[PDB]
Amino acid sequence: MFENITAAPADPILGLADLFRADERPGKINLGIGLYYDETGKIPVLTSVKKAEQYLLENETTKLYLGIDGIPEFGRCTQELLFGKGSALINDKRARTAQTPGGSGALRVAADFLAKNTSVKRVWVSNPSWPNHKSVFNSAGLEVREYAYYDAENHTLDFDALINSLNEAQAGDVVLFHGCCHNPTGIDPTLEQWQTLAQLSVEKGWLPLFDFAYQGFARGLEEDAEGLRAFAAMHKELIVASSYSKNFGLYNERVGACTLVAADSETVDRAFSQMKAAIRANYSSPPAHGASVVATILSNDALRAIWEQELTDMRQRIQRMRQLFVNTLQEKGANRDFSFIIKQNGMFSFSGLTKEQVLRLREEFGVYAVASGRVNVAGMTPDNMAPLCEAIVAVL
Amino acid sequence: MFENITAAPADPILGLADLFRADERPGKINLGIGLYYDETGKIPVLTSVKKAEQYLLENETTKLYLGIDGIPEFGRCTQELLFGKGSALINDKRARTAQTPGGSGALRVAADFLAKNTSVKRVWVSNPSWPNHKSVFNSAGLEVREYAYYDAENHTLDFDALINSLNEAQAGDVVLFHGCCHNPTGIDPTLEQWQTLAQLSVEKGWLPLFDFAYQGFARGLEEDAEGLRAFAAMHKELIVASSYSKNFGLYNERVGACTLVAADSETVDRAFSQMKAAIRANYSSPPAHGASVVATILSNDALRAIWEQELTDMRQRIQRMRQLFVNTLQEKGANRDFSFIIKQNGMFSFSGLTKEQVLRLREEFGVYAVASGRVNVAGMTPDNMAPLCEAIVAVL
Ligand SMILES: *Cc1c(COP(=O)(O)O)cnc(C)c1O
Ligand SMILES: *Cc1c(COP(=O)(O)O)cnc(C)c1O
Ligand SMILES: O=C(O)CCc1ccccc1
Ligand SMILES: O=C(O)CCc1ccccc1
Repeated sequence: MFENITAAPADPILGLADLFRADERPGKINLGIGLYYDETGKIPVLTSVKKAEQYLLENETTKLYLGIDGIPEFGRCTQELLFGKGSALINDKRARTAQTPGGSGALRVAADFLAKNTSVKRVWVSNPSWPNHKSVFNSAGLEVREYAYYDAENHTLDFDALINSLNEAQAGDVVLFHGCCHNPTGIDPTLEQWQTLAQLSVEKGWLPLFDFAYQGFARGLEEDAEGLRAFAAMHKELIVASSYSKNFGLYNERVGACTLVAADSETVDRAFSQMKAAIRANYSSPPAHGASVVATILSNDALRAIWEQELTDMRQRIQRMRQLFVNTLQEKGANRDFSFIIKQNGMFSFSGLTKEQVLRLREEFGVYAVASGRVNVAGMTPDNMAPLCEAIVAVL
Repeated sequence: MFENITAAPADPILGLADLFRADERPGKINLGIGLYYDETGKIPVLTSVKKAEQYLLENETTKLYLGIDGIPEFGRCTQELLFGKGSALINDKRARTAQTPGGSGALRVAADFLAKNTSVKRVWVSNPSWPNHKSVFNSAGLEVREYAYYDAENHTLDFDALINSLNEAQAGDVVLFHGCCHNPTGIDPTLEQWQTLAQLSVEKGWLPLFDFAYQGFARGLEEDAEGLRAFAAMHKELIVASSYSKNFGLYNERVGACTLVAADSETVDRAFSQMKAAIRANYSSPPAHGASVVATILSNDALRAIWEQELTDMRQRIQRMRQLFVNTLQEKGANRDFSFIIKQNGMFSFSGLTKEQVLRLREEFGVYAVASGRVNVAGMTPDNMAPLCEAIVAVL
């Protein structure tokens, strides 16, 4: 039965991890996958989390199945984070949230729900986009088309080219937007540009789907939610696929949420019941650990305070590494001007390196980046910065 | 977009929990969902688990994403429990295992992989069956057909009808078997019947898929694996979806696995690359907590000792409630003879109650069972036995 199966290619990002874990080279540097590293070169568990965990160990009395949609309080917390202190979506009970295995799982859940209960046939994604967007969508039988976004010659968001691209998208089509910290470009719309896209998508008849995995890494919690919040004032319906993997450093526990919004309560209720059905046919109910962590923290004043501080610390360390990256490239004798990099946000930097440069940086110097030229700034340190910068320079 | 969505009917099993939750009549009894309860009527966290968790709290230094297939240890251990200590399957490197979110998740992963990579078009499940098998397979776009199994009148496995019904299975069809503790009948084939079924399947050209979620609740860890092991000696290819929800009381941490077997290392290798691709398009990588707990316990001699004993205690307590249940029915007024109940394995009893009978027990007396008349023996206690036996009696 399997005699004929054909070997699949590997995950361009996660597969890189195996490549990495196999060199026996001494000074290998991982600028691959989007993990937050500290000054000392490690991927720590946050303190607020360890604290939360201790609380769980002592107070949990059962491992009882959660309801298909997970922990209710986790749902509440997600919504305020998402929409605001006393938003009307919340007040009007227009939103329903299901806890899922990561934002990756929320993506799959939204896709299955769409493909089965609606007339959606296509999903529009940005070019360039996060590689897994295509796999998830195609999997549900949906078609993936791309819209113009990044201005390569000028390292900017090419608005009208974006806008002209989307003019080809039909009413009833799905349009996928990254909430903040566009992966992999780092370039986000202005609040103004967001307001425009919101007005337009209402006129054009598009269903918006937000992939929000980076809340708090751009400018802050509440401010990173502006675009989304702007869409939300205009729209009757929308979907949010959010992740707590990065802002809580809880990568392997898979904590995320799928938030569904409709014009009103009665409608969201009916719609949500079909979402739950798509869950039931998938993993049944979500993993408790990571999400209980998150609700515990969000729910406790003290813990919350410590957590926000850790988040702000993470963001600042990255802002610093970015300034230090360009300076040293400079001082190390690079050909190009790399200052645009200072203008990107989030963990990465869409560096402008070619496929073969990235390939070379790796065979030859043990530095690991994604083929697209995406480099993990959060994996940079004062101690690895020089060697790193030399490698790049050597390849340009 | 969501205007015309029809509300979906709730999960027959998990939906009962909700109702259960909203019932406020004082002495309600839950014999619905398959959770293990104790003498005092609690769903406790195992002692071996609490220990392993303390261990993790103190020794974990990172939440780094696991690989698509999970923790290697977890895989290795799973295959031993499965195929036994020094099996050829393991020695010949013919099996690959992926850690998944529960056995539910393993069922979905198998489905997507088969649907996308072979000519499989139909899955055969038993009558009666576990409600979720249908949902998962259909979602992957596979046809679900039923095979005869239980003899209502004599409360036993009807081998003939079993065999006669499968005659229509075509070569290349998938046949799904429950490893031990048939849910919901509680009737399992004998070793010799297993030996027979394994001969056919090879002759007839079927791909077997084992749903193995109750290892250790019938007779013991190794005894419970006999049927599967008998199949494994004949077959070249096999699929196993197992779970640790029940044998570890880890219901909400979603711990399970999907094991793929091929005639050879190279073949299983290529085949599993496609399984990984199906995961990638789903939830990406699995939740660490629960599975780390399992690997911890299985890889430590003393924790493993405490664990095996806890499992033996659970099994024993159930067998005790089983006899007490029949005894009390009889001694309380029953018309029927419920003695056949003693011959079933696992947590439940296919009591022979009517749909209207169960609706009534719920409505009138606050007792909760599953519509098919399946009752959770593991939810029974010396203190609730009386009132429950009376409820039943009153509806006969
Ligand atoms: C990380 C991230 C996700 C979600 O990842 P999970 O670990 O599955 O939560 C989704 N989209 C983008 C662009 C991401 O970077
Ligand atoms: C419990 C069970 C499963 C798996 O349940 P999970 O909690 O998802 O691991 C699968 N099949 C049957 C018949 C079960 O009883
Ligand atoms: O590096 C990233 O882009 C974020 C981490 C990630 C990678 C691949 C699948 C999901 C999450
Ligand atoms: O009670 C059962 O049959 C086991 C628990 C369960 C219930 C519903 C979906 C997945 C698992």
